[PDB]
Formats: sequence, structure tokens, C-alpha cells
Amino acid sequence: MRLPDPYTNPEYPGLGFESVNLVDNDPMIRDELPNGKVKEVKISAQYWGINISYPELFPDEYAFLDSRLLEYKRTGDYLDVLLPQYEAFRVRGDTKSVTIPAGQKGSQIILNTNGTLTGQPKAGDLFKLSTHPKVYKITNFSSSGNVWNISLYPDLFITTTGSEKPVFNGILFRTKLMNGDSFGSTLNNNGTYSGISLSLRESL
Amino acid sequence: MRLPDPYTNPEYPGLGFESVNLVDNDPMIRDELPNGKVKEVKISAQYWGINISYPELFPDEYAFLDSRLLEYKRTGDYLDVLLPQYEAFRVRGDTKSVTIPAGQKGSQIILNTNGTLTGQPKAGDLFKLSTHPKVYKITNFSSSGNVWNISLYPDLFITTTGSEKPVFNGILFRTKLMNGDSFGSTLNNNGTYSGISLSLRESL
Amino acid sequence: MRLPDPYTNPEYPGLGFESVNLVDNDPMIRDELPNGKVKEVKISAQYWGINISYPELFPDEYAFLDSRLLEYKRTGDYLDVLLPQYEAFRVRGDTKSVTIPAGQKGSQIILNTNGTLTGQPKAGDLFKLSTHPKVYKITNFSSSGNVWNISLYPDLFITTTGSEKPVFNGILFRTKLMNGDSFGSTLNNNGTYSGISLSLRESL
Amino acid sequence: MFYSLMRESKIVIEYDGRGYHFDALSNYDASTSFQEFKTLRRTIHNRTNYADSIINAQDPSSISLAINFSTTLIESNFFDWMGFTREGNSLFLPRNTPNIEPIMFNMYIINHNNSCIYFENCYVSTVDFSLDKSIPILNVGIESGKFSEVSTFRDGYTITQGEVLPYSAPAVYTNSSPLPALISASMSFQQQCSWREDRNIFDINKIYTNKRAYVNEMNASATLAFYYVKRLVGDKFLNLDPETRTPLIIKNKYVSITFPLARISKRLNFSDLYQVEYDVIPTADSDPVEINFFGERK
Amino acid sequence: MFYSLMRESKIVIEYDGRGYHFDALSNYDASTSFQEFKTLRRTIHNRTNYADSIINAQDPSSISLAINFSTTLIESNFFDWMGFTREGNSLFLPRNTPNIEPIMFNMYIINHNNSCIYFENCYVSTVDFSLDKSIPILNVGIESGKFSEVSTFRDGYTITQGEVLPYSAPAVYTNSSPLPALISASMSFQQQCSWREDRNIFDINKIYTNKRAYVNEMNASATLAFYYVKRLVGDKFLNLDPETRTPLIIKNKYVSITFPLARISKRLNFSDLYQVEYDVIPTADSDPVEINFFGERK
Amino acid sequence: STENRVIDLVVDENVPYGLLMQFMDVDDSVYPSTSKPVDLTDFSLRGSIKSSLEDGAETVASFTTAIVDAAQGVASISLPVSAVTTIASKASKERDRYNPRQRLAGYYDVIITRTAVGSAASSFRIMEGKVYISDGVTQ
Amino acid sequence: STENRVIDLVVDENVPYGLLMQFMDVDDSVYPSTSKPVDLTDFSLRGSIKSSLEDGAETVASFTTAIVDAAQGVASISLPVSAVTTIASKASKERDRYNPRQRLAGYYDVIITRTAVGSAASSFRIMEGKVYISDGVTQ
Amino acid sequence: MSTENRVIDLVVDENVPYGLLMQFMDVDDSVYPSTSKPVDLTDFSLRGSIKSSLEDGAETVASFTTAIVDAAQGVASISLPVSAVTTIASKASKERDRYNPRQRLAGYYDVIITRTAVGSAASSFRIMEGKVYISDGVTQ
Repeated sequence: MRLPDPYTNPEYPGLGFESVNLVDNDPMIRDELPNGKVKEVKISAQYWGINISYPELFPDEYAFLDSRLLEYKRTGDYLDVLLPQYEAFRVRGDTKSVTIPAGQKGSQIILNTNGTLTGQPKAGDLFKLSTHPKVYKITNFSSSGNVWNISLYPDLFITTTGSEKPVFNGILFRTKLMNGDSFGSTLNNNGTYSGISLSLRESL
Repeated sequence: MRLPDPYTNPEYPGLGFESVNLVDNDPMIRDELPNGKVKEVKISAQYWGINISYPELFPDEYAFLDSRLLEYKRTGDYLDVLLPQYEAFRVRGDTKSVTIPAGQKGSQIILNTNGTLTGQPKAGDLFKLSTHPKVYKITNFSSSGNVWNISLYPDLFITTTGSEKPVFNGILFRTKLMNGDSFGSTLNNNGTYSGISLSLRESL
Repeated sequence: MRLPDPYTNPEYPGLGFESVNLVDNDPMIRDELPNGKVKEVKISAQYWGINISYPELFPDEYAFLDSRLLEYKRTGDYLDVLLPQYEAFRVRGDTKSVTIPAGQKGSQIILNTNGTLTGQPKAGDLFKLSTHPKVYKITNFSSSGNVWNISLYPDLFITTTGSEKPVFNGILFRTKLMNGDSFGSTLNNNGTYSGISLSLRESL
Repeated sequence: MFYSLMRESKIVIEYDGRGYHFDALSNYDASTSFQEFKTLRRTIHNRTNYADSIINAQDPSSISLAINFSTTLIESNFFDWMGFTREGNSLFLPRNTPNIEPIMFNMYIINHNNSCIYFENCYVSTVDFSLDKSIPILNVGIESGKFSEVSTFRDGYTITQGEVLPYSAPAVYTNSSPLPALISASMSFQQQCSWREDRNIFDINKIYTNKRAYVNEMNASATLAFYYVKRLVGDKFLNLDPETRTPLIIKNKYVSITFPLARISKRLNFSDLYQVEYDVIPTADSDPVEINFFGERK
Repeated sequence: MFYSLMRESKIVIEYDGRGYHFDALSNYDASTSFQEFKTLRRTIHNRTNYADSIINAQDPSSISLAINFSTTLIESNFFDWMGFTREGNSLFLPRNTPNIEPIMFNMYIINHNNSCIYFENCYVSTVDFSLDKSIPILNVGIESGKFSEVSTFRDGYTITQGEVLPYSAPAVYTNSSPLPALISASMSFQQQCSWREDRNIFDINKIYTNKRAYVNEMNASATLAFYYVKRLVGDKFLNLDPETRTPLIIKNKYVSITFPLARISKRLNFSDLYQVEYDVIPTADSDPVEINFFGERK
Repeated sequence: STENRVIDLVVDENVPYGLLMQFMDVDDSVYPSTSKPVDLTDFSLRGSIKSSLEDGAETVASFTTAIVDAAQGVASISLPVSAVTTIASKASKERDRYNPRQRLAGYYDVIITRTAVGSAASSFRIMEGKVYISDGVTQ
Repeated sequence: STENRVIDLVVDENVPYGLLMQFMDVDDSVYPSTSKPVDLTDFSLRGSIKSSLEDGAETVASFTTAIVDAAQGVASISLPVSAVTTIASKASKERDRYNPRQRLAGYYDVIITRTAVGSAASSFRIMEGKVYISDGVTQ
Repeated sequence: MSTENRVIDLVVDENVPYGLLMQFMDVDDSVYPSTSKPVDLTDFSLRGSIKSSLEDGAETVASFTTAIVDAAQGVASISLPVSAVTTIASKASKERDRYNPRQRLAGYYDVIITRTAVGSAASSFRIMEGKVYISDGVTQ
């Protein structure tokens, strides 16, 4: 499901992140050798962590927000979020006619736009495959005409099967709440819910 | 037994809730696998936690509040707490001619209003059955004619017997006062009592 | 790989080091006998610890820095850190015609400059061999003709093979970024990124 | 239309169901205002420019009156309302504050054409007057909780201040020995109350007005200014040493503030003509401070 | 030698490669200064008396200009540079701040004999003018990062302010109903930016100058002063109650600031003639605040 | 809030005039005010433009009422270009202070009315103000 | 019309004038920047320039109107170089002391109109203000 | 910004051939920041002139010898020779600028670009205007 925000529900401008913390969580078997060399082995999967802080929420906005959150807690599905700082539409066009040749594993990826896309995805922008819900981060870009060579920080979780389509816009993190067990909201005498915050965490 | 509030007792304005804290307590066993998939397990029940804060209290206000609290601790009754922000009257009419089909044990109430109720409940409101003291929040509501499809956050604590009647307005939390083992209030030299806090828990 | 600094990238003035912290990490087993004599034992190696602090970062500065850090974490390279306060050019000339006699495994380098180098290194400067990445500090220097007697704090991590060439200027710390397991930066509502810190450790 | 002139006004204080029209009023100052909760919800989605401000409370008003002394001594009711106990025409400062909450009263500021401003839940928080070479006048300071605009009002036709008392030179005594070279005797009395804000979540979407208050302390104080005068070399009566307990009285032909035992601190200023300044407060075990109000012929 | 007179000066603002010489300047004030790091290293060895002071930064300059209204309306560029969107001759207050960093421009203060002071990296941080019974004038306030002395400069021969607009009495309306008894309408607009100090260890032994800044908020505000006037007993239109949303416009013959929806707070002063004071800010969902600039004949 | 019935109309010379009133019923009991529109049944609007308020004043023109989309509450008040010309003929030669194109043409007010919806003639004035003619250049 | 939206046109001497409008209705309640270009099919705008703002004024020039893109919403108001020369000849000579390039020529308005079968007169005024001539030397 | 945008001042230096280099570029800002492309200046002729005053009867003191150095890339150049600079300096006001004594007023100027082509779009625009000043010199 979709986390409410001013893009989906413009009538509630109180929704919307006062501050978002996009943390990098890659567990590693780090070992500090006696000779000065540091050896680290990556085994556990990496996952983005999102910490959302909300401004002063009025009673109706908080009613909508916690209604959506409680529906999340009820039906048990995943909770998608859209970070707005990465919503710079730097790539126009429709990506259905873009083919990613099969048999690709690792950080590097090669995709052929077939002369369809307009706009260059600069380093630091997000990237997501059509099938898998993992969200990557472009670290370097290099194109030779139509073919694009993109390097992603997390290695491709699944090897491309030749049908996965690039998603350069409207990327949603498939996250799970981490504050659900004890989630309280305080109501002031001024009439606003203060200090509403979420500690999300990408699942899979 | 009702907790004194400036609805029933406006002559004691210091008994108003300076700030309420509706805490969502749903203990779960959350385990994060190394493959990035976070998994949860729910066994125990969900109970609404209410925290009340008070301003400086004059001798008469404190006398009334303390007499009520000692009456509670004497008879072992259940404090009823009313939250003003949840007292918006949307559904009006008779709740006796409405029928709830029996055998509903999930997290969803299907009821035939029989055209006897005007208005429609809004998501995020408070809903409660007439035969059980547990309080529910409406997470979603779809109306197809006279039959309503109300979705509730806590899974139905009872299996409907067909005699339950929905309650939308005038809902009270059948709380039990926690932190009553060491309950006190310091009296300052200026005659006002300070440091009064009620940590209440929904003891259905 | 070089960490972005306002030498190579002056267009991003926010990437400057607001405060560096050169930490001397030489773990030792220190035991204090009751007879007042304190005794130490050294087994493990000494590694220079560098801590970098940053000011508020604009979107472009943070984009560049994050792209570089993600490139590091992708290729598993070694961040090179340049400290401006250690870039005083004293020894100038060619370091290829200078010879270092082999078999030197202590804490002292004896080298015949062969009259090819002008100036003299000062105590407390940074010194490094051309075949090893460990960085040394000159604690003492005595010159008797062309042969120099350079004394180094860390005991020589390698035994000189006779082919090493001293490096006095342009010295970089072959660091590896610690605290990268949970690395993040909060984006405030005013558009600037805050709370960015690099805890680096010299992984020779 | 109707303008509102300060000179064309009438201030009536409503206590116990009777209107105390305080004539002989030299000047009064008052203001009304509201409290706002203005927050700006700038988000990463929309860095907005328009605030979210709602008016939810009435800021307490601070009304100050300057009242001339009068022959009917209605102005002593300000000491009476501020907490002093009464015996005859003399007001005592009680050893302990009698009640937790002050004495509350309403006040009207009448004007022409049925125009009025209604201050409610008022209490007298300050009264100070300077006995000097000018006509004495006591500036009272009251704090209101709720202000309002009303059409009909209470007007004190009968209860009113008489003629102003003629000037009479002040004189300060120790027992019956006069203190020479007086400059300006200033007396100060206070009832330092505090509003108990009880704004709660039941007052959301409503305007809140302060209603109840408690007395932190009462006190009587006086600052005496003299010229540094000595009659002997190494004098004992007149010097700069502190006086732990000494009977003092700041006397006039129409008023006499008595300190049965006083704690005096002295301060010398090397000005054009040397001036000493006293700081008179009653002691710990001193008897109640007296304030006599003599209309005429004592 | 050459002295520098303020009256013999010319202020040219350099934006987009064009010089905006702002004539009709009533008065301007500016200052330049440096930041020091002065520490005294008193030790048990030597309790020294001589400090260790090094000049390492330029304190940002605060330049204030007072500019008369003109027929060519060059002064509206200050609203344009401060962040307002433009359509025709009217300036809108955008719902959200457009960019993170303000609009930067350079400014010259020319004087005779090729003397000049060059303020760089400037931004307009405040603009406020009072519509009153005197000639209106808008005081702009800009903050600089780097100041310098230069020989040749930019002089706006063509782009200049015309003749000052004749005085015209202000009037404030609600829709089209005039508000009676106006005293002084003061409007205020701000771009509350903040300098991002990025002084680092690579700037040691060098003078640092602020270069980049970000916008904390923009706002439009107005304080209206009236006389307390009532036309009826218990009037509804004119009273002291707050107004959550009401259309307001402070209109003149040459300028009209429009609040499509306004939040008004009132404050009454019991002065010689009773005065009420408004506090007008746009509401949360109000349409953009208008500022029209009419040169002549609207 | 309070009352804002007073709004001034600026009609254009040589151009027909038409105003579109979206009648509405806002209630501020709930914090997001209800957007319920009034339902236009048994409603008629009447409005005349008369120079000055004194008795016996000549009728400069008369508004032509249109009721459309009764369900959603909107309505239209208009008058033909001939009415505009008749208004502009009798307008005063003195021009408005803030706009040198407008000239005071008269006063106006429109009056809603319920005609025996409940056997009651519940007619009350909607709005009022002054009508200003704006001199054109095209014709 | 739009009394608050008066804009003064500036025409360069010795240069053909050109000004383009875009009729593009908006509805941002659903989402910001929801703007749909208005169809201008069977719309015909027209205007004029007169020396004074009153009846009996001498006409100076009439804009050569056009509809550049039908159904795209891009209309154009313009006049050829000879008309600009006539304006410069007819313009006043009270040159400002600090804007010595601009002289006042007259006042202008333009009216858009609908001429649709199955419809009626829909004339509406969209522009208003003054026409200022900017002096030129390069001819 | 009715006319404030297309007006800049030129100061021709005495005893030096004055040449100003112009670079046309179609900058797109409303749709998206930081997007600019050159204007294809083929068939986009330029012409300018200078006159002492703005009256109907004014003297043509000089005229720019405009040239399109690059047909594409939107690069053009307006320049006048040494003789024209000398004529301007001789035919200039004797009143010196107080803030810069070397500069004296010479006259006014305009620049019109005429994009005459086969397509019926023979439009003309005034892209520049302002005042012309002469900066005195001694090196001769």
C-alpha cells in the first residue's frame, strides 16, 4: 500500500516529511587484523532505512494518517513510500520498449533504450527494477549512444531475466514499520499532534 | 465509573486533560532474517494505553479528583475515559434495529444498517460493540446500499453472536489505573497540588 | 580513490574538513606493579585514525560526496585522505636517485640522499615509503653529509629491500571508512543535509 | 461615527454587587490582546510560506490606574481588596496570607453612547505611592483574565471619591525622634499573584480566558531618600551601619504607614550633595504593618 | 586628498550583467568589518599579557537602503529579486519558496575619483514600507558576504529611477467596504535567509568570505493602526473579535497589497483617543498575496 | 467572516456583462468547513440599478436573473449590452480615484426570494454596493 | 474586465510589434500544475487605440489581430510597422526627464468574442491599459 | 522589466577599435532550470546605428559594422573601426562624468535583428538599446 503524502492527498498539507533520514544498512563481517589490514566480508543483505519526521499534525490529518497506518497493521501488507528529494524527473519517456539483456549479476548493468529515453540519469539518483522491489542507487553513469552503462551501489539481488524494465521515476520503497509495537501520539492544548515520527525499514 | 472531566464537572477546570497520549500497544515478536526479510509474529492482545497529564490543582479540584480515584481503588471498578477529539457525531439514529450477522471473528464487521442510520462513519473514528468493552478504530469503510463494511484495527476480540449492536458515539475506554501502587501528589507551600499523572491501560 | 576535498573540487566548498582528528591508536598492555613501576607490552600494530566533520551540505555537494562514497563502497577501494596542515614542502628534488640500504627493520631509516635532494625534513612531518602504504611521522632527523638519519614513530612495518624510495610530499592516508554499516544523513525541510561524519581508519 | 476619548470616560469597579466609581482619577492605561499559536509547516514536499495561526486564548490584561487621595477614602478599598485586614480606618498587613486565591472583582471602563469594555476576574497586584514635595498619588495595578464589550453596565452614581486631600509635607520618625533632611519617601505594597493556566484539550477550537489565580506572597516595602547629614563626629544615631530592628513610621497629615520593627539598609551616593537611601522592610517577627487613612482632622 | 561624501555617491546594483542605478535614494547605511580569533594563552610558566589575534574572516555586511517610489517602478525588482513571481506589473507571494538559495547579486557604491566599495553575494532580506500621511518610502535590507575596494565599476546610465510618485492617501478595504479611521498602514515582506558558514581547515591562514545561503522562509505581513470607532451598540462589523479569514486590501493610487484571505488579530490601546491595531497575515490556504505597482493612471 | 454583502461591480463599456454566483453553505463546526452547496428551489433574484439612494430615484437599469444548475447551487446575474449602454449614458463624468477609467453609475442590490416554499415569502437581500462603468476604447 | 490587471504595452519604433497570449484554464485543486490549453476555435479578438479616454477621441490605430494556433490556445495581438510609425507620429512629446525614450500614445483595449452557431454574443474584455512608444535611432 | 531587460550601456575607448562579441542562446527556464541551446543565426541579419539625440532630427554619428562570425552556435559581433571611434570622440559632449572623468556622453544607440528568410517570418526585434559613452585616452 501507499503511505499518504501531499502528492497523493494534497488536501492534507500537514502530511509530508519534515525531515527524512535515508540510512545505509549493510551488515558486514569486519575484522581488524593485527598487521593493520582491515578485512570485511559482505554476507547479510543490505537494506535502506527510512526515518520520517512529521510536522505539527492537526486532528483530521492525523486521523487520516493513523487510519492508513492501522490499515497497514491490519492487512499486514507492505507500506510503500515515495521520497520526494529523489523525484527530480530527469528521464522522460516510456520505458516499456527498453530491454535489459538477460544474464547480468553484480553492480554493473547494461540496458538498451532503443532510442526512446530523453534525459541522462546522473550519479546519486535512484534506480529500481520492474520485477524486484529492491531500490538501488546510481553511483556512476556512462552511455555510448543508446546503450547505457549504470553502476549501482547494491549488487543486483536477482540476475536479469531479459524482461525486467527500468524504473527511473516514481520509485517506492517496500518498507515495514519498526515503531508499531509502542506507537503513541500526544495531543496538545493547542490542538495539534506533536512529534509524530516513523522508523521505517525496507523489507527484502 | 467515569473519570472526572470538564464535561460532567466544569466547576473544576483544572481537571481537564492538559495532554492525552493514546498509545498503541500491540506486542509482536519481530525477527530480521539475514536475507533482508523482516518477519513478525503476533500472539498477545492489543490494548489502548492512555496517559493523562494535569496542571497545578487547587485544593477543591484535587479533593474531588482524589475522592474519585480512592472510590475507584476501593470498589475496584473500571475508570471510563472520554477523549473529546473522538466525539464527532457522524452516525445518528437507532442502533437497535441494525443487525450484525453472527460468526464474524476476523478483523472486519459486515452489518446491515436496514436504512435506520443516517450519515456514514469516517476512517480513523472510534467504533465499539455493545456487548464487549474493547474499543476499535475504523481503518476503512465501504457502503454498498444498506450493508456496511467496517474494517477495524484490533482483530475482533469476540465472535459476533448476532445480538451485538454497533456503538459509534458516546464511546468510553474501560481503563484500569496503572502506577497506582505508588500514587502521590506533592502539596506546595502556595496551596496547590502538583505532580499528578494518570497512566491508564485499557483493561477490557 | 581520493576523498573529495576543496583542493580537487573547490566548486563544492561544503566538502572541506571543518575539523580533523588524527587519532594515535597503538594498543598496549599496560600493567602497574605495586612497587610503583609501570610496565607496558606492545604486540598489535599502530594505525592512524582520522575523523572528519562536515557542515550543512547543499544538495549538489551532498550528491557529489554521496556518489563518491557509494563508489567506494561498490568497488571496495581505499579512500585517500589529504591533510592540508601536513603539506609543507621542505624536501624537493628526485626521490629515484636516493638509495635506502636494505635490512632495516627497526624504527629508523638511514638513507644516502646522494646530494640529489635540497632542504631537510623537519621533526613532526609526515614520511612514507614508496612500496608500503603506511604513513610515518618523523620524530627526529640528523644529517651527517649526504646520509640522513630519519627516526619514525611506528616501527617499520616492512623490512627494506633496497628498492624503496622515500616520499616526503604528496602523502595520502590509505584509509578505510569505518561506521559505514549504519551510514546516513538527515535532510532538513530547508533542503540542506546535516549530520554527516566520516570515521576513517588507516587500513594499510 | 462615535470616537472614544479617554478624557470622556468613567471607571467603575464592581465588587460584591456594588459599583465603586473611582473619580479623582488622574490617568489610567490599559490594553487588550489575544494569544496565537502560529506554526509554519515547511516540508520537503512543500516548503510553504503561509503559516497556520489560530487564536485560542485571551492574553491577560494589565490595567494601571493613578488615583488621587480623597476625603471619603474609597481608595483604601484597594488595600482592602488586595488582602489587608481592616480595623476602623487602619489597614493591617497580616502575618500570613489569608486565602490561597486573591479577591476577584470586575471592572468597567464606561464611555459615551453605551460603549464599554468589561474586564473580569481582576485582582489588585500592586499599590505604590511616593510621599514627596508633589501631591501624593497611588498607582494601583490590576490584572484581568477576560475582557469583553458590553452594551449596558454598572455606574457608581453614589459611591464616588470626594475632593482631593490638600498637600501636606511628609515626615519620617523613629519612635518620636524625627529623621532630618527627607527628600522622597516612596512606599510599595504588592500581592504577587500568578495565573494558573488550565488550557486543556477540551478547549480546542475555543478562546480560553484565565479564571483562577493563587497568591505567591504579599509584602510591604518602602524606599526612603535622605541627604547625608551628621551632627557629631563619629555619630551613633546617623551613620551607614545596618539596623536589624528599629521602629519606623512614615507620617503625613492624612496617612501614616507604620513599621513596628524594620530592617533598614543604607546606601550612600556621592552626588552633588551626598544622599543616603534606606531600604525599609518589616522584620521576621514584626507586628503587622499599619496603614492609617485620615480623611480630615485625623 | 580625496574625502568621501555620502551625498556625492551613486549606488548601482549589478544583476544579470545589467546595472540598476537606484536613483531617488533618500538615505543608505552600510558598514564593513572583519572577524578575529583572539585568544590569550596565559600559562603557569608565563602569565602573558599579549593576545594571539589573527584576522581570518570577513563579517557579513548589512546594507540598508531607503528608496522613494518612482514612475518607472525599478524598485519592484527588489520584490522580484527577493523571490516573488511576476505577472505583468503585479508581484505574487508564491505558495512555496521556489529555490533553496536566494537570488544573488552584486552592488556598487560609487564615489568620485574612481573610488568604490564592491559588495558581492548580496540578497534582499527585508522590504517594508509604511503607507501613512507622509510620503511612502520602502526600506530594503540586503546582506553581503564579501566586500572589496575596486578601481573601475558598473554605472547605470540608462536603468534609473524616474520622478518620485506624488503622495496619495492610503485606504484599506474589506472587499469593497472601506474601513474607517485609518492612521498608519505598515507593510512588511521578508526573505529570512541564513548564511551557511563553511570555514574549514583548508582556509587556515586565509580570509574567509561567506558565499552560499539558504532560505528559511518567506512571508508577507502588515500592521494596521485604526481609531477605535463603533457605529452601533453591539456592532458586528467593527469589534475586537478575531477574524479567521477575511479578504483585505491596503490600497493606494499607485500600489495595492492584496490579501485574498487574512488572519486579523486586534489590539486596543486606551490612549488619548482609543486606537485599535490589526495584525494581518495571510491564512494557510489563502491565494498568493498580491503587490501591484501602478506608475500613472493605474 | 461577519458580513461582506458590500461588493462593487465594475461593468465594461461596449461589452455585455455577466456574473456567475456559486451559492454555497459553509459551516465551521468541523475544522474542515463543510462545502455543502445550497439547493436552488423556489428561488428568484431581483436587482435594479438606481442612481443614488434618495426616494424617487430614476431606475438606470434592471438586472436580468438567470437560474441554472439548481442542484449545485450556482446562478447567474446578467444584463444585455443595450443595458450596459443605457447605464453608461447616465454615469457621472467624475472618475474614480484609484482607476481613471471607472465612473460611478448608481447603486444596486439583489434580493433572493422563496415564494411559498412553505407558505412563506422569505426574501432577503444577498449583496449590495456601487456599480462602476469602465470606459472602453474599442468602440 | 480586469481592473487590477492593467498592463501598459511598449512598442518599439521602426520595428513591427508582436504580442502573443495563451488562453489556458487551470484547476489545481486535484493537483498543482493542472492546466489545459483552451480551445480558441471560432474566437475572434479585436481592439483599437484612441488618443484620449473619452467619447469623441480620435482613433490612432487598430491592432491586426489573428489566431495563430486554433485549439492550442495561442492567440496573437499585433500591428505592422506602418501602424507603429503612425503611432509614433501621433504620440505626445512630453518626454520624461529620466525615461526619455517612452512617450504616451493613447489607451487600448481588446475584446474576445464567440461567433458560434447555436450560441449568442460572448464579448469579453481581456486587455486594458496604455500604449507607450519607445524611441528609436537606427531606423 | 517592460524595457529594463534589453538595455545595456557601451563605452567605446578612444583611439582603439571597439568590438563587442555577442552570443545568442535560447535558454529554457520555465519548463526546467539549467537548459540552454544556441540559436541558429542563419539568415538573422543585424544592423545598428548611433545618434546624438532622440529628437526627430538627429545626426548619425556612427553605425555598427555588424557581422555574423558563426552562422550556427548563435555567435555574432557588432564592431566599429578606429575612424568611427575618433568621430564619436570628436562629436561627443564636453561634460565629463564626475564618478569617472574619462567618460563623456556620446549619444544613443539601437540594434535591430532582421530574420529575413524564404519562410514568411520576416520579423524584426530590437535586442539592444542604451547610451554610448566615450572614454578619453592619451596614448594616441
